[PDB]
Formats: sequence, structure tokens, C-alpha cells
Amino acid sequence: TVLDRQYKLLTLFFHPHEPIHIKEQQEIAASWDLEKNIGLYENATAVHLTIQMLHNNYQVPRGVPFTVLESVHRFEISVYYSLLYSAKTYDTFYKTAVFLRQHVNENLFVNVLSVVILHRSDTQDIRIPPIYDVFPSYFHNGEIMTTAQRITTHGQRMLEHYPSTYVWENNVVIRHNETAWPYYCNTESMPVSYFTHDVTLNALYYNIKLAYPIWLRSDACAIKEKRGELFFFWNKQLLARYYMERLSVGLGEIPELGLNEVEEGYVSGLLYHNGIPYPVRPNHLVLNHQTWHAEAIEEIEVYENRIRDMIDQGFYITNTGEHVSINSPDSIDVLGRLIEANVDSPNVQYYKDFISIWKKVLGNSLVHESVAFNGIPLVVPSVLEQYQTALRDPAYYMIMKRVLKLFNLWHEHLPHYTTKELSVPSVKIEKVEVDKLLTYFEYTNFNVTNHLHLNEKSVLVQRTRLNHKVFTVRVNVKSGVAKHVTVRFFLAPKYDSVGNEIPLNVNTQNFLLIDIFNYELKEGDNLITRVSSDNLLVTDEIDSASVLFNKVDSALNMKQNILKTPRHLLLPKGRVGGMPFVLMVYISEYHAPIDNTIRLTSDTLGFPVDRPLFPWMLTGVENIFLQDVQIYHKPT
Amino acid sequence: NIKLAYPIWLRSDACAIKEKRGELFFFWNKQLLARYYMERLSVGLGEIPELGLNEVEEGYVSGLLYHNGIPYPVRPNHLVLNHQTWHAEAIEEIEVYENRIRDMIDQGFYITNTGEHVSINSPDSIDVLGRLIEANVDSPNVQYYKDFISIWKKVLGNSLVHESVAFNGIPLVVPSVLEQYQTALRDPAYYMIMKRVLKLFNLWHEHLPHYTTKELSVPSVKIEKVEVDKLLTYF
Amino acid sequence: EYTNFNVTNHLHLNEKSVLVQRTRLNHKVFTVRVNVKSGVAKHVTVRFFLAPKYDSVGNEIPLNVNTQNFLLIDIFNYELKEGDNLITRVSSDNLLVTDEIDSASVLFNKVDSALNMKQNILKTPRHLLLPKGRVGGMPFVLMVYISEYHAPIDNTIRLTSDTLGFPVDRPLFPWMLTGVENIFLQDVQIYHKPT
Ligand SMILES: *[C@@H]1O[C@H](CO)[C@@H](O[C@@H]2O[C@H](CO)[C@@H](O[C@@H]3O[C@H](CO[C@H]4O[C@H](CO[C@H]5O[C@H](CO)[C@@H](O)[C@H](O)[C@@H]5O)[C@@H](O)[C@H](O[C@H]5O[C@H](CO)[C@@H](O)[C@H](O)[C@@H]5O)[C@@H]4O)[C@@H](O)[C@H](O[C@H]4O[C@H](CO)[C@@H](O)[C@H](O)[C@@H]4O[C@H]4O[C@H](CO)[C@@H](O)[C@H](O)[C@@H]4O[C@H]4O[C@H](CO)[C@@H](O)[C@H](O)[C@@H]4O)[C@@H]3O)[C@H](O)[C@H]2NC(C)=O)[C@H](O)[C@H]1NC(C)=O
Ligand SMILES: *[C@@H]1O[C@H](CO)[C@@H](O[C@@H]2O[C@H](CO)[C@@H](O[C@@H]3O[C@H](CO[C@H]4O[C@H](CO[C@H]5O[C@H](CO)[C@@H](O)[C@H](O)[C@@H]5O)[C@@H](O)[C@H](O[C@H]5O[C@H](CO)[C@@H](O)[C@H](O)[C@@H]5O)[C@@H]4O)[C@@H](O)[C@H](O[C@H]4O[C@H](CO)[C@@H](O)[C@H](O)[C@@H]4O[C@H]4O[C@H](CO)[C@@H](O)[C@H](O)[C@@H]4O[C@H]4O[C@H](CO)[C@@H](O)[C@H](O)[C@@H]4O)[C@@H]3O)[C@H](O)[C@H]2NC(C)=O)[C@H](O)[C@H]1NC(C)=O
Ligand SMILES: *[C@@H]1O[C@H](CO)[C@@H](O[C@@H]2O[C@H](CO)[C@@H](O)[C@H](O)[C@H]2NC(C)=O)[C@H](O)[C@H]1NC(C)=O
Ligand SMILES: *[C@@H]1O[C@H](CO)[C@@H](O[C@@H]2O[C@H](CO)[C@@H](O)[C@H](O)[C@H]2NC(C)=O)[C@H](O)[C@H]1NC(C)=O
Ligand SMILES: [Cu+2]
Ligand SMILES: [Cu+2]
Ligand SMILES: [Cu+2]
Repeated sequence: TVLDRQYKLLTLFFHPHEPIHIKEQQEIAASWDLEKNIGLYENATAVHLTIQMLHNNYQVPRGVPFTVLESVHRFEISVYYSLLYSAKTYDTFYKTAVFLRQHVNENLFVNVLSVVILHRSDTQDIRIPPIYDVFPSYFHNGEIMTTAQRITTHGQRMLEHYPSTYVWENNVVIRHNETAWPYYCNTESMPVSYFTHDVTLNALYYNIKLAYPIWLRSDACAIKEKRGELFFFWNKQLLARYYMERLSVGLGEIPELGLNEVEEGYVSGLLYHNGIPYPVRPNHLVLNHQTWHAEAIEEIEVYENRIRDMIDQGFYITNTGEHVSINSPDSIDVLGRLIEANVDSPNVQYYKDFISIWKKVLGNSLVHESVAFNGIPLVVPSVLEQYQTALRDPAYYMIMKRVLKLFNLWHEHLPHYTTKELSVPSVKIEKVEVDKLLTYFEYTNFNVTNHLHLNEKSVLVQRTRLNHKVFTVRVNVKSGVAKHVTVRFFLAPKYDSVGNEIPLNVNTQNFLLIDIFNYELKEGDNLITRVSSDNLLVTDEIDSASVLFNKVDSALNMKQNILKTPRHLLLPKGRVGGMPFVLMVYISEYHAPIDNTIRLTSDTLGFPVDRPLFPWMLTGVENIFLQDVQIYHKPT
Repeated sequence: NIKLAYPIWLRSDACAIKEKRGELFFFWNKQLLARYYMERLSVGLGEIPELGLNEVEEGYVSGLLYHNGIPYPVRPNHLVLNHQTWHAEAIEEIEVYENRIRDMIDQGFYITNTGEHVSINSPDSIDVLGRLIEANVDSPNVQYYKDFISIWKKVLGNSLVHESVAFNGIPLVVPSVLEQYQTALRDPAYYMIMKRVLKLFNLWHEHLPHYTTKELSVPSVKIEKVEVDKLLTYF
Repeated sequence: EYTNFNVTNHLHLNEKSVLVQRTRLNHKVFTVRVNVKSGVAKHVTVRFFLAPKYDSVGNEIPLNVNTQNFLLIDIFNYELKEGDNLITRVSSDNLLVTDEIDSASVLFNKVDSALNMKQNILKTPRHLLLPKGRVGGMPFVLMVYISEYHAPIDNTIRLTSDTLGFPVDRPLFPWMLTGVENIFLQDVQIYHKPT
């Protein structure tokens, strides 16, 4: 019965903005009544709250932007999640989903239903469609969407007048985004536009926040996920990759964010479904004038000073006034939880969310204090207030760099690793060599037909993306005696924006983990010959909505999880003629430990680059090797 | 439609030469600004803000979209004009041109394209004064008296100049509301700029002799009483 | 490459020769060959200009803007025959750029022991003529312009009577270069040898 259930849940994601077209779903929406069917829900309080909200009309109006950073939106989405998750039977769950689809905003319903499907036992096999297919308007420029609407409604008669559009195959018409948006931010935004505007990266951020919502309290499974450590590690990896891209395109180090003025602005060029332009941050934005920006920055400074005091003093304050030490090396998780100010933080009243205030300030979304129903505020969020568009703005990377400065301060106070924790007896690496590192640009097609308001075709968008050829890394190692070992590869830049070789201690923060795997080392001489195509950290493209629908309706793979980095974004572009980089191979013992499942050997994720490392403490540690490589770009 | 009737790029003929282009410009701008000030007083917004050369407090968000779907440029609140931006150079050029206009007004004459002095002290020189201020194709000397109002519009439109060209030729531009006559009036900055130009015009008019009791009087005509029946407005 | 400079004249000798080693840019000899139809026989002047092709961001710079960025690298005379011709200019022959002047020690030796006219104090050094470029190639634009020969030691420089920056002193547009066939714009790549 998997196929039919998946088909129905897909039909729930066919046209969010438009109303229900399938008749029996209308019958269910008109027939079901929560009041009399309270007995089928475990959480009766959620049922009462939902009934009250739906009766008083105290809900976010339909056809309006939705943001989780607003309090009332969080309350509404949490209540709906509690109601949906408390469904005893799958039938009750589906019937509540239909009713909410009828009586709930599109974005909120999609998000809550996806979260419920991911975290429900009865729906551990259902596959949810990609976000960039349900709402294409968050990943393509407004001109593209308007042209799509025109070419569709024209009946493809004036389409042949358009030279940009073309018919690649029957029933599909494709455009070019190569020639468009001549007006753009420029500054530091254009050279890295092939990485920051990538659809897959924003989709990955959205899916990550689907797996770990800020408004959802962890269960036994989510309590072993080490939420804070994942936050820190993922932010570090993203910032290291972004810095590598900037060095590749010659833009320099990530600008440091102050408290007086921000020089770089952002113009999104995106449009909401209704047609409201996004807020724009001007260049040379002033933060020390008579504006709400000043008050927001003062609150941000207070909260960050509280975090700094907690880090330095070595303990945090409970909600009653007790001191809880965080000086042990295993307190990184609670530190991250406190910094994030999620619902799992011990004390959110004193440790508040300054990152959201940073996002509000640097989004320059004019607060007009407008409310509907004498209730829910009406907000026009900027790109930074949406996880599916935040990564397009450099300000996000600047803010995360500040948070990573806080994290580095905390890690600095920790004792440095010893020659016993960081050494494996009688394992010496001889030589490490990669076959080649080449990158090239290629074309890809995305389906944006779900935005078209069909009455009674399939428009696609062509985009340019980076990719790399398969590469093999071969290392020879002395093994001493037989062992079961783990090998980790790290990649870092070798020269900074000016030309001086970066010391290893500084590079410790710029090392990007690209592969980790097990091996059984024999006695004597060995050979590791890892191929990039075998790594499980990076995955291939997930099947599109159309492909999944075809494979389902016509009637598995475990190499496509929503919480993995796309393969084509693993390797930096480099330069034509070669760009130098540093590879680091580290071998350690194997210390023995589907929607949201990731686990490796029990140890800090960034080991051994989480703490600062110095050359003088690597003498006597032979199982770590630092080689130099060159990354090339194939021009086309 | 007004700019259709008197395009800046069209030279006047016998009919358009009797239209007194400059006087029409001055009169229409004065009427528009007086009506706008009356509206502001009616809605309790106060006097029209005076435009400086350092910072503009009031911004504008149009909410309009072009046919293709490109959003209009947005001017932020508290825009800074004395930083390391092209705004500073534009403002410097504007100041130079306005100082040239002020010197021409005060000295009582304007300079021809050859270097001759032509007096503008008579009361009938308002037309040529307006033509010079507008810097249209009918101005005697556009090379020395240049169009600072267009530079003001460019500066206060905050249209990011990206120096993009097609055909190795025609630049591609995304104009703001102030650069289009069909959308300029939506922005208060237009009224501020026109108030500055009207300050220049008032300076010129102040230098003129005041009317006498002979020019301003009609023999044996006395008004007794004036009364209107009612003045009501509705939406 | 490395070069040595003599700084002994600063030393306050009482009753040696210290030198300083410095790194400088240089280029290998290059030859430019152009084929031209000549019509009838003439005495002509050929000028070469070099400019960048892309700006700091990546957009191709329009010719009008590049008019201010054109660097004159060579100017010389020729006698064009009738029919097909061939110019084969070698960088080592240009008189605009000169070689290093003899140092004080070298000049003192050559004088006390007991001419050349390719060393004037008012000429650009040869090794600074060509931009460094990039490893892997950097695109640039060469412009060859041919005009008529309009007939015109310490401080002496004179060429055909005309504006020095002709024809790049005034702005130039593509649409006004139709009908002018004696001007050609080619693209080249400059490479840097890493060491
Ligand atoms: C079915 O559906 C419903 C609706 O969908 C779901 O209901 C939600 O359920 C969750 C979980 O139960 C609730 O969250 C918790 O709520 C309680 C109660 O908060 C309410 O009352 C507060 C006022 O009383 C509190 O303060 C007074 C003094 O002023 C005090 O006398 C009283 O005893 C009590 O402490 C309100 O303040 C509060 O909201 C107000 O304040 C909020 C904060 O400023 C503000 O945001 C609101 O807008 C409003 O202004 C609310 O009305 C909370 O006590 C509890 O708080 C814990 O977690 C937060 C972080 O989320 C943390 O900051 C707190 O310090 C506290 O942390 C303790 O518990 C954590 C786990 O919950 C734990 O991880 C911490 O370590 C800590 O516990 C450990 O340490 C502490 C000492 O630090 C120790 O005491 C403990 O024993 C332990 O050792 C949560 O916020 C939602 O409120 C509720 N929402 C609704 C709409 O119903 C329901 O979950 C669903 N059920 C099922 C089965 O699915
Ligand atoms: C058919 O179709 C064609 C195409 O559609 C139409 O052609 C247009 O026709 C109009 C009208 O004839 C032209 O406008 C006039 O052009 C002339 C010539 O300008 C050209 O040449 C200039 C260079 O030569 C000038 O300067 C040098 C020194 O450097 C000097 O030696 C030489 O004698 C001459 O003075 C160029 O500079 C100019 O363009 C360049 O400069 C422009 C300004 O910076 C710049 O914008 C351009 O981009 C370019 O850089 C051009 O190539 C102009 O002389 C004439 O200028 C008058 O008007 C302007 C204001 O518009 C004013 O500033 C000048 O001072 C001058 O004003 C005198 O004439 C006015 C009337 O024209 C008069 O109102 C003024 O009072 C003044 O006349 C009186 O006072 C002066 C002393 O101040 C006195 O000398 C007089 O005798 C008199 O007493 C116009 O700009 C268009 O150029 C032309 N366009 C094209 C594409 O062909 C044609 O009209 C159509 N025909 C029909 C029948 O329909
Ligand atoms: C893009 O996605 C739409 C669905 O949003 C696809 O629509 C399908 O088109 C085929 C054409 O043969 C139909 O048989 C299916 O029934 C359609 N499905 C739906 C849900 O309408 C469209 O084919 C996709 N196009 C591409 C190129 O992937
Ligand atoms: C650097 O310059 C000094 C002159 O300032 C040179 O000094 C000469 O050294 C030779 C050595 O055999 C003497 O014979 C000359 O009499 C010196 N001349 C003077 C004026 O003192 C010195 O040789 C130069 N060194 C180099 C390497 O060029
Ligand atoms: Cu959409
Ligand atoms: Cu500034
Ligand atoms: Cu201000």
C-alpha cells in the first residue's frame, strides 16, 4: 500500500496556491469535523487550540509570505505539528492533512506536512518532493517566471517569436538564464554567483532545517544527533567552502562584520508569488543613526556579551540561578544549543536569539507594524529570513563568521591535543598522490511548471552549474601490526588573498572534510586507492518530482538522502593553469560508536581540526600527512 | 502629455517660439508645488522638506514592476551623500552647475558660446532664464549651462549604474521613478528638487523692481464683497 | 629575473663595492606579423596599441571606454608596394623603448680606459613594456593602425606631425569604423612563466 499512499501525499503537493481540485478531497474537507473526532487524537490540548484558532480565524492569511522567525507563526506551526503528529491512525493523519490543506496557508502547510512525514513512523518510506519544485519562485528570477507565464498562456504561438525559449523535446519548452539580469549587485556577489545562487545549496539548507526545526523539541533519536555540534560543524564547513570559492575567484577574505556600518548591499531580483518585490539592503548601510537598527544592534551586543561572559567564566546560568560548568570538551553540544537559542536550550529567557536579530537588521525589511484579525502581523521577509534564500546574501556568511569567532574562542580555552590522543602506534604514511583535480561548467534543467496556473505544458529553466571529474587518491602507509583504522581527508587553501603562506594553526579553521572511510590495514606495506565516486558523504541529484511520480505511478535507492551535500559542489573551482591547495590525510583507530540518520566513529566531528594545531606538536605523530595539490578549471 | 508637447530634444518652431517655454516651466512648477503644499497642510504633514547636499532622510519604495518583471530601484531612508560613492561626484557637479546659475543670476547677464555678455535684467527675460535652467535644445549655451536637474534625479533615484552596454553601444539602464515623467511625481524628492529650482527663481524675481501703484491699479474699480457658496470635497 | 645595483656611493669610505640584488619583470622577444592589401604604392606609418579586454568584474569593456586604456607600444615607417605585403616587426627593433643605460662604474671604465645612440634618458625601459599577465594566459587586445606618412640628443623626440595619441586621443565608436579598413583589432594572450 506504499504506492497509493505516496500517490495521495504527492497529490497533496500538486498546486499549493490554487484550491483543491480533486472531488473526494473536497468531500473530506467538508465532512471531517475536529470537534466530534477528538477521540482519535492523543494530544487533546492541541485539538482544542486548533479548533479555537480555526473558529476565531486567528491564523496567517492565505497567499501571504510565511517566516518561522515570527513568534505567532512559530506558535501556529507548532500547534499544527502537534495536531498532525498526534494522529493515532494513518487515515486520521491524512484526513487532518486534507482539512488543513483546505484551511491553512500554503507554505506553512507544506513545511509542517514535510516535517510530520519525516518524523512519523507510518511515513518512513514516503518520499517528499524537492522544495525547488513545489515553489519555484524562490529559486528563479521574476523575469523568468513572468516569461514562463507568458509563454504558457500564449499557447506557444508567440513563444516561437521569443528567441530565448526553445523546444528541446516534445511537451517541454526550455529557456536560457545565461542572458538576463544585467543589473546586479556586483561587488563580491557576482564572481561567486555560481555557488551562492545554486538551487541545491538552498534546498539543502531548507531540508536541514526541516530535519532540525528550531520549534521542535528533540526525542530520543534527535537527542543522540548532537544538534549543537552539527550546527557548528556544518557552519564551519560552509564557511570554509565559501572562502575557498572566494580565493578561487580572487575576491579575498570574508569581510568582518562590525557594529557601525555594512558596506556591501544586496539586491535579490526575486519576486513573491503574489508579485511583491523583496526588500533591498543598500550599500554603505549606516547602523549608528536614529533608526531602529541602533536599538536592534544594542540588543545584539548585549546578548553577544552575555554569551562571551558565559564562555569566559566557564559556566552557564540556569533558569533558577545555578551554575552549570561547560569547561569539559564534551560540552560543545550544549554550547551550540545555547548559541542557537532553540527550544532545546536550557535557558532561552536569558540566552536569546541574537542571530535572528542580525538577520532582521541586515535584511532591511521595513517594519510597518501592520496586523490582521487584530492579530497575526503581516511581514514581508527578506532573503535572510528564509532558509531557502538566506545563502544568497554575503551578510549570512559574515554573521556565521562572527558566531564561528565565538566558537573559536571557546575551543581556544580547551587544552591542546597530546601526542597520545593524536598518535597511532607504528603507522607511518609514506606518500599521498591524487590522479587529477579538474572542474568544468555544465548545463542543467529545472522544472518550474508547478508555478504556472494551468487552465483546464512543461516549462523548464536552464542553469549553469559547476562539476568535477572523478578523481582517485592513492596513499602508501606502513602499518606495523594488523589493525582496523579510519582515514579522513581534509582540503584547505595554501595561500591567502595577498600571497603569504597561511600557517597551519590558522588553516585549522579552513580545513574542509571531503571524505571519511574505514579500512583494515594488514602487516607491512599497504595501499589505499579511494575513488571519489564511492564517498557516501556527498550524494547525487535526487529524482525530480516528475521522475518520482513516473516511477511510482508506473508500478529503493539509499544513495540519496536529503541531508547530504551535493556531489558537484564538493570540489573548489580553482583557476585555469592551476590553483594550489593542501590535502591532509589522517589515520586513526576505529573507535566503534533513514530520513534523518547519520553516525560515524564516536569522536568530535571536526577531529583533529576542531582545536588549534601547531607544527611542533605533530612531531612523533606519523599517521598524519600533509601533501600539496593543484586544482584546475577547464574553460568553455 | 506636457513633456510630449514640449520635449527637451525638440527645437521650437514659430508656434512653439510664442509658447514662452521657460515661463510655462516656471509657472507649472510653481502651481504644482503650491498644490502639493496645500495637500500636505490638509493632511498635517508640514512644509516641504528642504533638500541639502549631505543626506536625504526620506526614502521611497515604488512597488511597481516593469513589463518584463524587473523591480524598480529603491532609495533607502537616511541616504548618505558625503561618502566614497559616485553620489559625491554627482553632487559636486550639481553644485558647480548651480553655482554657475547663481553667478549668472546675480551678475545680471549670461555668457554666450563665444564669450559675449547678454543682459537678463529686464522683466521679460524670464523665458530665457527658464530655458537656461532647463538646459533644453533651445537654450542659448548648453555647454556651459548644463542639466543639473537630471543629475539630481539620477542621484535621488539610487539607480545602480553597472556600466553595461549592448551592441558594443547603447547602454542598458534600469531607470528609477524619477527618470520617467509618467512616474516622477510619485516621489517627494521631485518636489524637493523643484523647490530648490523655485528658490533660484525667487532669487531672480527678488532682484526685479516691485510693482507700482500705477501698474497694479485700475481707475475707479472698487471691490465691495466676495462670497463663495460652499467648498466641499469627497472621495 | 635578478639584477644588481651599485650603492657604494652612499658608503662613507675612510682612507669595497656593496651591491643590492632586486627582482624585476622582463619579456622574451616577440614578433608581430600582419598582411595588408596596399592598393597603390605608398609610404605609410604603422602604430600598435595594447589594451585590456575584460575589466575587474568580467564584462567586456566597450571600445569607447578602452580608448582611454590603449597603450602605444610601437610606431614605425614602411613603404607599401602594390598588391600583397608583409610587415614582420620585431620587438628588438623598436626605438621607443631602450635598454639599460651603462652604470656609473661602467661609464667610468669606458672613459678612463680611453657613442651608442640607443640609450636616451627620456625613453621607457624595455623590460617594463609588456604587462606580466597570468599563468595560463590573460586576454588582451592589440590594435594595428596604418596611416599616411605626413612628413614633420639629450632631449630630442619627434615623429609624424599629428596628435601623439592619434587616433585614441578622442573617443572612438564601432559604428564610425565602418569604411575604415586600415585599422584592425585582434585578440592575444599574455603568459607568465612561473619560477
Ligand atoms: C500537545 O500540544 C501542546 C500545544 O501544541 C504542546 O504544548 C507545549 O509543550 C511544551 C513542552 O511541555 C511547552 O514548553 C514548556 O512550557 C513550560 C511552561 O511554560 C509556560 O509557563 C510559563 C510560566 O510559568 C513558568 O514560569 C513561572 C514563573 O514566572 C514559574 O512559576 C512556573 O513554574 C513556570 O516555570 C510561561 O513563561 C511560558 O510562556 C511564557 O514565557 C515564555 C518564555 O519567555 C514565552 O516565550 C512565552 O511567549 C510566554 O511569555 C509558558 O506559558 C516551560 O517551563 C518549559 O520551559 C523549559 O524549556 C525552556 C526552553 O524551551 C527553558 O528555557 C526553560 O528553562 C525550561 O527548561 C527546563 O525544561 C526543559 C525541557 O522542557 C529542559 O530541557 C531544561 O533543561 C529545563 O529542565 C531541566 O532544568 C530545569 C532548570 O533549568 C529544571 O527545572 C527541570 O526540572 C529540568 O531539570 C517549556 O517552555 C509549551 O509551552 C507548550 N505550548 C502550548 C501552546 O501548550 C504539548 O507539548 C503537546 N504535548 C504532547 C505530549 O505532544
Ligand atoms: C535633419 O536631420 C538631422 C538629423 O536628424 C538634424 O540635424 C540636427 O540639427 C540640429 C540643428 O541644426 C543640430 O544642432 C546644432 O548643431 C550645431 C553643430 O554642432 C555640431 O558640431 C559641434 C562642433 O562644431 C561646433 O564647435 C566647434 C568648436 O569646437 C566650432 O568651431 C563649430 O563652428 C561649431 O560651433 C559639436 O560640438 C556638436 O556636437 C558635439 O557637442 C555637443 C555639445 O556638447 C554634444 O552634445 C555632442 O554630443 C557632440 O559632442 C555637433 O556635432 C550646433 O552649433 C548648434 O548649437 C546651437 O544650439 C545649442 C543648443 O542646442 C547651443 O548650445 C549652441 O551654443 C548653439 O546655439 C546657437 O544656435 C542656436 C540655434 O541652433 C541658437 O538658439 C543660439 O542662440 C545660438 O545661436 C545664436 O547665438 C550664437 C552664439 O551663442 C550665434 O553663434 C548664432 O549665430 C546665433 O546668434 C546645434 O547643437 C544637430 O547637431 C543635428 N544633428 C544631427 C544628428 O544631424 C537636422 O536638424 C534636420 N534638418 C531639418 C531641416 O529638419
Ligand atoms: C514537470 O513537472 C510536471 C508536474 O508538475 C510534469 O507534468 C507531467 O507531465 C506528463 C507529460 O506526459 C503527464 O503525463 C503527467 O501526468 C504530468 N504530471 C502532473 C502532476 O501534471 C511534467 O511532465 C514535468 N516536465 C519535465 C520535463 O520534467
Ligand atoms: C660601484 O661603483 C664604485 C664607484 O662608486 C666602483 O668603484 C670603482 O672600483 C674599482 C675597483 O677596481 C676601482 O678601480 C675604481 O677606481 C673605483 N671607482 C671609484 C670612483 O671609486 C665600483 O667598482 C663599482 N662596483 C661595481 C660592482 O660596479
Ligand atoms: Cu511559486
Ligand atoms: Cu560608507
Ligand atoms: Cu541619518
